[PDB]
Amino acid sequence: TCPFYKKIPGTGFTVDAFQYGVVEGCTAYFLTHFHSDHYAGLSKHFTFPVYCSEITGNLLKNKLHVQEQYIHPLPLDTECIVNGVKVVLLDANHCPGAVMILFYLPNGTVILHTGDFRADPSMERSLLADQKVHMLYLDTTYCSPEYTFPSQQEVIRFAINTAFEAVTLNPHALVVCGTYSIGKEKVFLAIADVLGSKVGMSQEKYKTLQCLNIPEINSLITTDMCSSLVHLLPMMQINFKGLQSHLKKCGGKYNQILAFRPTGWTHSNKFTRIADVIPQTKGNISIYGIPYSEHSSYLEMKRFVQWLKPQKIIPTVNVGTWKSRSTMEKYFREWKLEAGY
Ligand code: NI
Repeated sequence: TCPFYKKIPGTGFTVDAFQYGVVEGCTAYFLTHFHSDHYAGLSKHFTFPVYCSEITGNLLKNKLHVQEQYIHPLPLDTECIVNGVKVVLLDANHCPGAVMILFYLPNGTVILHTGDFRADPSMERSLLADQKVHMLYLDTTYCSPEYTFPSQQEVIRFAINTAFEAVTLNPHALVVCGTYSIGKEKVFLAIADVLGSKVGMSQEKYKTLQCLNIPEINSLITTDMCSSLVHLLPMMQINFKGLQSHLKKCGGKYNQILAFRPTGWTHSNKFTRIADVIPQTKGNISIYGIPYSEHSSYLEMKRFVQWLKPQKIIPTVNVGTWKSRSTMEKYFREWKLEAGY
């Protein structure tokens, strides 16, 4: 059964609610982004209206084969009427195609659902500037002060400099990058660009990337692994055994691998600055874990919420334990007393 924090009161609407069968009273199902925990349930057999971005729509059609007649793509930054209710989709600064949804309820209440997001000061100059929000449904993935990490720009600077230095010292090194979902494409794109290479990958991953409206993509990726010195592999293969095995397949072209495992936050962020990061090494294989986040840090989250000044907050992440729920409620009250709303 569909939980409360996925229902939008006073509408026929749900958000990221595809794993509960037919939801009673739902006339339109919104999908914030193409991550599996959120789309869980959609397929070619789905026959209700799905509302989403253009990019999410391309992924639904080509990867899950949802029929075209039930996909309703909406433009961003544009007031749209759905089943008699005004809605707006806004860029979430998460993975490609990810949105926040603003709902203007018939009774005058305004609701913002962030989906998954990485809060940024640029959001303070979207269509959010213009008006009040009564209820915020918030991505609280990293809602505690221990969760610190660098900007995406600093992380990419570290990865480009690391890869360019290695391959210039050794022209016979291969670079490998792990993936298991969409998002974080800047990691492997920026490395390939500095090295003058296309990125090589499986047919299944190439298909996924071709749905993402990235400019000049045909110039950046390929399924011809032999032509490429930056390869993508599933994230489960980013270990010494999986990498050894991959190097065997490359026909004596390479004599070293440098690999990257983009993660979220890890507890080494407590102690070690991005500049000071070192790899794990065995023989001619080295593996870097790099903290490239597509979710708000605690400080980014706090800034956003203190700017927006919502009347009520409903968390959408870490909701399963009493200790998590209590911790989150404490921080929301500090933020409110500090800022005066
Ligand atoms: Ni996500």
